[PDB]
This record gives sequence, C-alpha cells and structure tokens, in this order.
Amino acid sequence: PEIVKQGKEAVRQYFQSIEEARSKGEALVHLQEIKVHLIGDGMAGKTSLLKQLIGGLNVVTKQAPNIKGLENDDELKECLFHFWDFGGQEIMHASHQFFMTRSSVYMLLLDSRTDSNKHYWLRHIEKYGGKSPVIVVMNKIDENPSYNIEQKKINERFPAIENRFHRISCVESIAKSLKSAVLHPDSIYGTPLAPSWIKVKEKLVEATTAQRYLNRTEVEKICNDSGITDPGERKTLLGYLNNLGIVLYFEALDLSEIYVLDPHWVTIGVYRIINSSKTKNGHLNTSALGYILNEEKFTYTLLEQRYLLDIMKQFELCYDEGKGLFIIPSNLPTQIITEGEPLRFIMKYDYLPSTIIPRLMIAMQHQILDRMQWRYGMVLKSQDHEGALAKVVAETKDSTITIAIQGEPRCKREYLSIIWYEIKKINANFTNLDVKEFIPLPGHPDELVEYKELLGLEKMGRDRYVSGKLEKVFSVSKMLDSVIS
Amino acid sequence: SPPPEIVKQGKEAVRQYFQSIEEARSKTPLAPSWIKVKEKLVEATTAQRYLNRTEVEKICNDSGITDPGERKTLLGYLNNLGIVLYFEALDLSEIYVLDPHWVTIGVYRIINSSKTKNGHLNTSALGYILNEENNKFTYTLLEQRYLLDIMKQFELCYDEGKGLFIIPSNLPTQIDNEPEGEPLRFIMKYDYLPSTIIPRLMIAMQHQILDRMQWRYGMVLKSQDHEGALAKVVAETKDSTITIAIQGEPRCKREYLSIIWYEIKKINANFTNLDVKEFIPLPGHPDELVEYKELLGLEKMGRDRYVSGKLEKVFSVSKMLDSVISKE
Repeated sequence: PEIVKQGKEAVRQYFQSIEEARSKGEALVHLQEIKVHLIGDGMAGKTSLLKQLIGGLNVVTKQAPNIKGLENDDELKECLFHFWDFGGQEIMHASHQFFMTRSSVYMLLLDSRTDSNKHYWLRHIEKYGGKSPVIVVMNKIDENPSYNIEQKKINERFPAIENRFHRISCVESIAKSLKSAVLHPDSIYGTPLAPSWIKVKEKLVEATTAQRYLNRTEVEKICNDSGITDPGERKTLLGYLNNLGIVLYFEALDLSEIYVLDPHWVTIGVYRIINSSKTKNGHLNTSALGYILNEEKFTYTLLEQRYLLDIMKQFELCYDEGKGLFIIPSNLPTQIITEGEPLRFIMKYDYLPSTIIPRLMIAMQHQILDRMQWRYGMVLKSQDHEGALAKVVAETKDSTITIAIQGEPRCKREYLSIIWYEIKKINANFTNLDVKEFIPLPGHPDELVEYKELLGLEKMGRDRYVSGKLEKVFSVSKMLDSVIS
Repeated sequence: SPPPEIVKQGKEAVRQYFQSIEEARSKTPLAPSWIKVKEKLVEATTAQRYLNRTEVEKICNDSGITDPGERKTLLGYLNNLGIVLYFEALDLSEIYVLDPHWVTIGVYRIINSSKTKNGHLNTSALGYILNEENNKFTYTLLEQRYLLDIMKQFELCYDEGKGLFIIPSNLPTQIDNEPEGEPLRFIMKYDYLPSTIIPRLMIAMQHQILDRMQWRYGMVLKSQDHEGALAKVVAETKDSTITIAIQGEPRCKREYLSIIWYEIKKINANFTNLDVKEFIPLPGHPDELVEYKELLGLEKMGRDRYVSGKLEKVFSVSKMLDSVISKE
C-alpha cells in the first residue's frame, strides 16, 4: 500500500480493486509515470540541457523512447517523463505535499558561473522533495574543463544523489541516472495497481489536457467505461492521481462543474496572477483578473477566474481581506519593539523556505495590525493577550526568523508559544528542515545563547550561564522563565 | 599630490614623479613626456606583442626621459593602470614591455585548457596549449616560458617541477591519497571566503606539500622542521570556513600552527574587509565549536571548566587552550 494510506476507507478500496483484478486473472500493472523537476538558477542551461535530451513555468512530457539515452531500452519502454520547471517557486507544496516528495526526480543544473548557489539549491531540493532521488548535472564544461564540485562530501551530506554526478558539454549518461531514479525501491514501480486505475488515468489525461477541465458527469462516465462504479474507489482513485499530480482534484472545493483539471492550465493560471504588473505590490484587485489572465491556448472565463482564486487560497499563495482585495504576501514591498523588557526569540534555519512568512501571515491574518505587513514580516496584536504587540521579521541573509514582543510577562510568554506553534506547524510541511532556537542575552541584543543550551544547563542542575567573551554571568532560569517555565 | 599608483610604488617613484613636474616647469596631472612615451608605447604595442629593453629605452630617450629610475617609475605607472604591462620582478630584457590583451588571452588559454583540467601544467604541452588547441596570438618557446613567470607573479601557479607546474585553482575537488592522537584542531570562520585563499596558501607553503596531497579545497603540509609534523588545511565553502588539523608532539603542533595561521593572516590582509572569527572544537565533538576569545574570557575569570549544556558535559578550558597556545 503506497501512501494512499491516507483514508481508512481509501486503504480498503485499493485492496478491493486489486482483488477483483486478481480474481479476473489480470496482472497488476504499474503507473510508469515520473516528475523530473529541473532545479537551478535562472539559466544554468535548463532549456539547453532539455534540448540536448529531447532533440518562468512550463511542463514538457516525453515518453522514454524519445529521451536521448533510452531509445532502445526495454525496461522502461512504456514509461513517461514530466519535465517540470517552477521558477524556484514551488507552487504545489502547501496543497500537494506528495507532488514534491513522491514520484519525483530532482535534476540540479550547475555551471561555473552559477557554482556558489549550489549549497542553496542542494538544501532547497532536500526540504521540498523528501527522499526523492536527485541528479547533479554540471554544464557548459566545454568553456571550463577544470570545473567540478566536492562530490564525495556532497554525496555524504545528500545520500539521495547516490553518486549521480554528470559533467556535460557537446548526455546519454544522464539517461542512465534517470533510469536509476525511476527504478528507486520506493518510487513509482513499487506500487501494483489495477489496470482500471491505469485505464481511467489515461482517458482522464487525454481529456483534461485537451479540454482544460472535466465536470463530475464526464469523469464518472470515464470511470464506468472502465468498470469502476463504486463511488468509494472513484474518490480514492482521483485522490491518488491528485496526490501524484497527474490530474488535479480539489476535494475541499468539490464543484461539479470544474471537477478534475489539467495541472498545466492551473499552474499557468496562478503564475500569471503572481507575476502580473497589477499584483506587483502584493495587492490583487479582483476586477483585474480578466486582463491579467487573458490579455496581458490558456484562457480563463469569469467562473474559471473565481475558481483559480480559490485554488490560490488552497495553494496558500493568498488571502481574502474582504474588499475584493486579496493579499499575495510574496509580492508585498520589501520594506514597510522596545516597551518594557521586550521578549525576543530567534529561529535559525539551515534553509529558510521563502513560503514560511507568506504562510504564517495567512495563519495569522486576523491579528495583523494596520496592514503593517511586508514581504519579510508582520505586526501582530491580539486583544486575547491584554493587547500584546508582536513583530515577526525574516532576515534572508541569516536564514533567521525573529520574534519580538511587548506586554506584561504572562502575556508575552503565552503569545510567543502560539506564534511559535504556528511556525513549527509550517516547518513540518518541509522534510529535513533544521531549526535552532536562540535567545539574546540580557543587555546584549546581538549575543545569542541556544535555548537547547540553557535547558541542558538546567538538566545538569546548573544555574550559571557564563559568557567568556563578555566576562559576565547570567541566570539560566531567569532568562529561561522569560520564554516558558 | 602624487596618485595612489605612484605612492604604492614607493618613495623613489614619488621622488621621480616630482622630478618630472619640476623639470617641465622650466619649459592626475603629468609631464608632456610621460604621455608622449605612453602614446608611442601603445602605438608600438599594436604592431608588436611586446618590446625589448632597447626598443623601450629608445622610445623613452626620444621623449627626453633618460633617467633609468624615471623610466622605471613611468613603466610601473603605466603597468598599474593596465595600459601597458611591465614586470619589475622579472629579468628578461628580451620581453620587457607587453601588450595587455596578448597576456590576458595567454593566461586564459593556460588556465582554461583541457590539458590543465586537474591543476597539472606539463610545460611541454605549452606550445600546443597556447597555439593549436589572429596571428597575434602566437606563442613561441621563450614567450610561453615568460607567460609562466607572469602567472607566478599573479600567484596562479607554481613549479613542482621537472617540467611540471601546479595550477591550484584547477586541482581536482577530491584526490585518491588524502590522509586522516590528540591532533590540534583550529578553525577560522569568514563572513566571505575568497576562492584565492587556498591557492595562495599553497604557493606560500609549496615546499611542504609532499605527496601531491593537494586538492581544490585543501592541502596536506608535512614539516621536516617540526619533527615530521603533519598539517591538514581544508576550506569548506558552505560554512565559509578554514580548518587546520595538526599532528605531532605538543610543542611541534602549536609551533607549526603559528606558522600556518600567520601566512593565512598575511593573505587575509590583501582583502579590504575580511571578518575572521577563531574557533576551537570540543574534544570528541568536531561539530561543536567554541570561540577562542570565549575560552580566553573563561581563563581570565578564573574557571577551568567550560560547561556544555547541549551535551551534558564539562571540559577543561586550560587543556583546550594548551592545545593551540602555551600558557603565555
């Protein structure tokens, strides 16, 4: 059982489906479908590499025999490849977790001129895809023969590369790595499916791609035509295909009229919103959608536009404030305290996802001050906490989130924990994220002690935190009871 | 009133600059003779790739610059401005004043050759590397010899060498013979870490790089002068950090660290803004760094235990400091 294991009744339907197919004497087929995410700085040759193999958003889908290295390979004759290029903006992440973590191959593209961003992109792949296989391609080698990277070290730190490093100029080897990635013990070929599921998938794909989306009646016809009539498994099948990002299906919205969608039409929809000059400031005037989507192949009617907004909401890319004015936090301006003993609490990421602050802003929308919110932070006020005032700011250069709070001491602590929680809840959506929590030293805002350090000093039964470079001692408990207790 | 280029060039240049203006008076501002020489040198160096000492001296004497010291400060001036290349350190009158472009694409061709893929320049390949791999871009035996000398002056490579030159920036990222007893462990963390630090340290320490134990991001130094002490200097680009691990007797260890540390500092000084903090790892726990000035603070305050909360353990501050620097 794949991670369709979400839904007790889902688990049941899957077994049921491969039981009737076992009883009718049919062989359990495989999905034979894969997502290749091209990852890299703008042009480190994403288009050029792709040109080499086949002979801003987009997909190109190519079957294995057409990929440069695999022409005569039988093992995956029937296999499909979906080359995805998100900006570096992983739009599917919030609502389609598995789209990124399952069924995926990450293909990192580096060159001499882009080499220093390698560490960033390596962690980017780690946190978005999970245990997904990764393939490192070094490009433009013809211009700099000496160009290489600390492979051993990189492979030790990132065991999902499994030594799939390639030096390329003027490629058939990258196809062996692709083959290797697809056949991963835990990727697609590990899950037997009933022929039914594969049949309706194919019919569903042809349809959605051709006629932007399908209505409830249409998909139900397709399902009966392949002899899937139980609504309980039809839901789980669509559930499954959605989880895999083959076809989109939003059970939360559940509109009969736009029931199952071509992933491409939806993605090109939100990108046009995201990158429109009429949302350049972080404000979407609903009126503008017609212009944005249609005049500024892929056309969007009035109904479609409303639905697309809802998808953005589901993707956690925006929120309604109630004027027909949505906020898109990631497009906000980059630019827009010290009452009592202001509680400060700092969170150090090894990689700070650029979706964190946008997603926290949504979780917290109700408490934002006087629209005192910007690309890198927000001001939060809760009457529920005597009128405490908190500032959550994000510094990209340090991969750090700072929380400063004003108010009575019981208020501060309890407020922190609710902001702290919401942050931790977002963090959990990313795989091996690595956050360390700090506390500035009293009288020395820039000197930080690790919260883990203090707790450890308490378990030891020590009350002194000794700063050698300052030559001052501090009460472990006193600064600790400012945070929890 | 002299320009920075002349100042940097030393006292004699500043004097020679002044002689130049005082002399003209009787007949950045400069004398009509310096521009005349410049104009003629530029003119000469677009029909010739270079000029010899005689040719240059002739051009100079025609503009009235007979003083050999004045000649040398003006060529040094023109050099510092990349208008005309001139290498005071080098001693070959045959190739005396050079065309910048001819040098530029010469050094480019060397460093970016497929024959220097892995940091080894096998000089006998030079004729091939520079010519075959615009007839202005020809390089004869003597001309390729000189190019190496320029490259050494630019600290891009050194001589191993039985016709073998090392180009550190081009060395493999990993090697087959990397090696690994209370070894001294000392690390420097940078705000930014120039790529040229390791290559430059290698040129400075080259005599002690003993078994080709050198890769792009590190080197193993072996000191005959420190009872066979072995030092392992590696740079890690992620943390922007340099780590020094030394193996030897206690005195030998920290003696040899002062030498390595000192060289890197003298490298660090060529960069206008470098922030470098010094750390020491906890015995048994390499991942866990404690700052050097922190351990120093602890000793002045007079306790001998460093207390780690993350891992419920205490350590001797005296032992840790003693691993890097004697008491005093």
